[PDB]
This record gives sequence, structure tokens and C-alpha cells, in this order.
Amino acid sequence: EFKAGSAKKGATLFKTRCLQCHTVEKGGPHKVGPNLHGIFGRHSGQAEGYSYTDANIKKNVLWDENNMSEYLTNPKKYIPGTKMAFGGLKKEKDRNDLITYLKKATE
Amino acid sequence: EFKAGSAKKGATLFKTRCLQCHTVEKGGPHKVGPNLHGIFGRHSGQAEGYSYTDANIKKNVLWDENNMSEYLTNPKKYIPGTKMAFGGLKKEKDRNDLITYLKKATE
Amino acid sequence: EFKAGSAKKGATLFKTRCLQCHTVEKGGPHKVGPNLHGIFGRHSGQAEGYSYTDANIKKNVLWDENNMSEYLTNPKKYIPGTKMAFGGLKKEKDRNDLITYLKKATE
Amino acid sequence: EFKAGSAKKGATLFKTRCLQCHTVEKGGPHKVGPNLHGIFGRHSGQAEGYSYTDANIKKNVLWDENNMSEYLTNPKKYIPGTKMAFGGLKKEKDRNDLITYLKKATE
Ligand code: HEC
Ligand code: HEC
Ligand code: HEC
Ligand code: HEC
Repeated sequence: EFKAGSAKKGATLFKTRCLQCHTVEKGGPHKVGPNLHGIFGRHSGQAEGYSYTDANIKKNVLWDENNMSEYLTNPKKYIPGTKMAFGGLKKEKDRNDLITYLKKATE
Repeated sequence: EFKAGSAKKGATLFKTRCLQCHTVEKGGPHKVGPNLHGIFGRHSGQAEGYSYTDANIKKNVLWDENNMSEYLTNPKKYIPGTKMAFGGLKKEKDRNDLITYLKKATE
Repeated sequence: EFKAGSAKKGATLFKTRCLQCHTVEKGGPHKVGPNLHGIFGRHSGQAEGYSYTDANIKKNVLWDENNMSEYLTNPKKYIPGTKMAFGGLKKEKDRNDLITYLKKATE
Repeated sequence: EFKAGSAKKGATLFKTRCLQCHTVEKGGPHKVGPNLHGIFGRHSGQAEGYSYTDANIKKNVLWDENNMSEYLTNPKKYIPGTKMAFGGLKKEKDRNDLITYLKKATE
């Protein structure tokens, strides 16, 4: 149940918590995790060049601001068996800010 | 088609041609290429902690002495689009010796 | 470092120093060396149908006018272990003229 | 292949990735690495008071914005056997920004 926030703060959140494993630019490299360009409006596990786990592809969730917020609260609880090593942004304002940035940075 | 050979000579072949990108010990580090412990009897692209290419995971070949010999003759021809930069041991005795060592060194 | 020059002179340079081992036309044959069509903007060792050395593929240099000039000064010094038997065009005006021609002849 | 960028950002890139081993001011001290004043337009290994490796002097590359960008992508791949312990700025924008600063800071 997403509500938009500060994209400037979300940039700092992404750079500190996600940038180590992910890239956002169109046609960026796949670090530990896959490139996230065009992640919104795309099924889970459909990034070319990345070897996803069975769980990530089987979830087949069409990413949007609402299910992304649920995913980022507890990645393991949302997709059990995900290789993404991340506890989760537990504050709702954090997820809202991060997703606000991620929406523009990946379109 | 594999035939066993000199494991002492295969160690020299591995150390000169593979050691720069690969490690064999149980729980070794992932250099340019992945750690090869337990490579035999395991699917291609199933080493933990390594980011494989799309081609290497898609091949899904269960490694054995025979398909490894074919792979090491021409890695690009066997798995088209592999990031492993290696032309290939073209002599059959070289592949047999290297695989003889690699079998013991990775079990 | 690269500066454009006489493409007419570069054609004479290519025909006298490179044409024996290389072809430039789209879909030309691989003589002693590989076909050079689309060499610019492509990684080193990515020509289809040619067996490159380990050194040429491992260099993985994205060819451009600047690194080509450095390569053509001393091919062995730039890519140690290259099977290309060529000392190198030591004059800068020579490399500039040759690359000026090679840019149009291979696009 | 160099294109100019942000010298303000390049100052931050140099201070975070290079300042530990290098100094830029005219007549600065040689830390782990040599002083880089007047590095552009000078041959590799010609800084007074510094003990370079055999590989760094043997490369004898006349430094410029283009070959520096290639060097900073992968120092070991460019000069094999360099004692400079640095993986390399893999983003092109980062090399462009750093070199833009380094050009003014070392002249
Ligand atoms: C490395 C330790 C990671 C950190 C920190 C973050 N992510 Fe992650 N991500 C990582 C991996 C290994 C994977 C693959 C998951 C699998 O099991 O296959 C992912 C995946 C994602 C996805 C899904 C993409 C898709 O299905 O197409 C998303 C949306 C994602 N990661 C987002 C994300 C964000 C926003 C992060 C910071 C809060 C973040 N990740 C951190 C590895 C790592
Ligand atoms: C670095 C330039 C390499 C050299 C030399 C050798 N290998 Fe390689 N290897 C390298 C990479 C980057 C990869 C990843 C491939 C990909 O596209 O994902 C590999 C992979 C392998 C594998 C497959 C492992 C698996 O699928 O689990 C094997 C079996 C392997 N390498 C073996 C091997 C041997 C025996 C070598 C010397 C003859 C050798 N490699 C050299 C990088 C490099
Ligand atoms: C035959 C004796 C050669 C002459 C004369 C020239 N080239 Fe060469 N070239 C030759 C070989 C055998 C190879 C393969 C190198 C290897 O080790 O795999 C090459 C390769 C090149 C490349 C690299 C192509 C790529 O990596 O895709 C280039 C750009 C190239 N050759 C250019 C070139 C030019 C411009 C020449 C005349 C000045 C020239 N070559 C001469 C063999 C021979
Ligand atoms: C210490 C761990 C280093 C870091 C981080 C960086 N550099 Fe480096 N540099 C270091 C050493 C030990 C050397 C000597 C190399 C040798 O083998 O002799 C160097 C050298 C250079 C050079 C070459 C200078 C010359 O040949 O005159 C350049 C241009 C250089 N270093 C640049 C540079 C930049 C821009 C860095 C940050 C991105 C950087 N270095 C980091 C040690 C270390």
C-alpha cells in the first residue's frame, strides 16, 4: 500500500543498501544481483543475462510499487529461497522513499 | 572420450593454464573464475558465491570426465557465450592428464 | 592521441602491410589473420570463425582509434603472446593514415 | 577513449581511491605510490625519487587522457606486473571525471 516520498532520500537509501549488488542504468552490468532497469512492469526473473534462483522465477510477480514495498520489508519472507542477502528496510517511510527513487531511476 | 593419465603432469597443466582464474581446494576463493571444488557430479553453474553467465547456467551439463574433455578442447564452441577466456588444451593427452589431476584435486 | 589523416595513404599502408593477412569487406574470408569488418566498437577476439590466441581474447579491449594506434605501434608489447607477426608502424602519421582508412573500410 | 566531465566529482574520486597512495601537488611526497605532478605528457616511470617496477618502466607509455582511462580500468591488465594494488574504476564516467580533475591538479 505504497505512498510516494522523497526521491532524494531514496537515492541515498539505494546507494547505501542496494548499489553494492545492483545497478539501475539502462543496460548496466549485473553485479552480485541483477540489473534493475525496467524492473517495474516486468515479471520477477525476466532480466536478460542473469541466473535467477528457482524461487525468484516461480514467484512470477509483476513488479509494482505495492508488492515491491512488501518484498523490501522481508525479501526472504516474500520469496522464500531467494539468494538476495538482505534483511529488509523495516520502516515504511524508507521503502516509500527508496521506491520513489527506484521508479524514476529504472524507467 | 576420457582415458586416465599422469596426475603429476596434470597438476603442472592446471597450475600453468587454470590456477590464475581457478582454485580447487574445498571452500577456496573465487578468483576471475569460480572455485572448482566438487565440480564433477555437479551441474554447470551451481557454485555458491559466483555470478555465472546466462550461457553457463543454461547449458546445465552434469560435469563428468568425458564432457569436461570436450569443454576443455574449445570452451567457446562447447558453451557459446562463456566469459571463460581460454582457447583450449587441443592435445588429448593434455586434457586427460589435467582431468586426472582435477578429479582428485576437487573431490 | 588519434588524429585523422589521409585515408588514400592509409589504403596504400593497409594494402602493403596488412592485406596479406587481413580482409576488410563485410563477410570476407579469414586469411592468416581474421576478417576485420566491424573491428571498431567490438571486443578483441570476437570475430566469428576465427581461432584467436589466449592472449587476444584475454585482452578483451573494446577497439577504438586510440587503442588501435597503440596496438599498431607494437602488437607484441600491447598484447603479449599475439600470433600476429608484425613489428608495428612506428611513425604516428602512418598509424593515423592507416586507421583513418580502416575506420571507413571496416564499417 | 576520453571525454571531459565533472572535475568536482573527480576530486572526490581521487581523494577516495587514489589519495592514500598518491599526491598531486608540484613537488609532493612519494607515499606508497609516486607523486603524480606532471604525469600527463611524461613517460611511465620517469618520476624522480621513486623506485618503479620493471613492468612500469618497460611499458614506456607517454601518458595522456586516453591511455590513462585504459590504465585505470584495469591497472594489472594494462601493465602486467605493476605493484599498484588497484582493481580499477570500471565506470567510464568515473574515469572521465577523475582524469578531468587529475589533468588540472597535476599540471
Ligand atoms: C546483495 C547482497 C544484495 C543486496 C544488498 C540487495 N540485493 Fe536485491 N538481489 C540480489 C540478488 C542475489 C538477487 C537475485 C534474487 C534471486 O533469488 O534470484 C536480487 C534480486 C532483486 C530483485 C528482483 C529482481 C527480479 O526478480 O527481476 C529486486 C527488485 C531487488 N533485488 C531489489 C533490491 C533493492 C531495492 C535493494 C536495496 C534495498 C537490494 N535489492 C539489495 C542481491 C542483493
Ligand atoms: C581466466 C582467464 C580463465 C582461465 C585461464 C580458465 N578459466 Fe575456467 N572459468 C573462467 C570463468 C570466467 C568461468 C565462468 C564461465 C561462465 O561463463 O560463467 C570459468 C568456468 C569454468 C568451468 C565451469 C564451472 C561451472 O560451470 O561450475 C570449468 C569446469 C572451468 N572453468 C575449468 C577450467 C580449467 C580446467 C582451466 C584450465 C585448462 C580453466 N578453466 C582456465 C575463467 C578461466
Ligand atoms: C600476418 C603475418 C599479419 C600481418 C602482416 C598483420 N596481421 Fe593483424 N593479425 C594477424 C593474426 C594472426 C592475428 C590474430 C592475433 C591473435 O593472437 O589472435 C591478427 C589480429 C589483428 C587484430 C585484432 C583483431 C581482433 O582481436 O578481433 C587487428 C586489429 C589486426 N590484426 C590489425 C592489423 C593491421 C591493421 C595490420 C597492418 C598494419 C595487420 N594486422 C597486419 C596477422 C597479421
Ligand atoms: C596504493 C595501494 C595505490 C592506489 C590505491 C592507487 N595507486 Fe596508482 N600507483 C601505486 C603504485 C605502487 C604505483 C607504482 C607502479 C609500479 O609498478 O611501479 C602506482 C603508479 C601509478 C601511475 C603510474 C605513474 C608513472 O608511471 O609515472 C599512475 C598514473 C597512477 N598510479 C594513478 C593512480 C590513480 C589515478 C589512482 C586512483 C584511481 C591510483 N593510482 C590508486 C599505488 C596505488
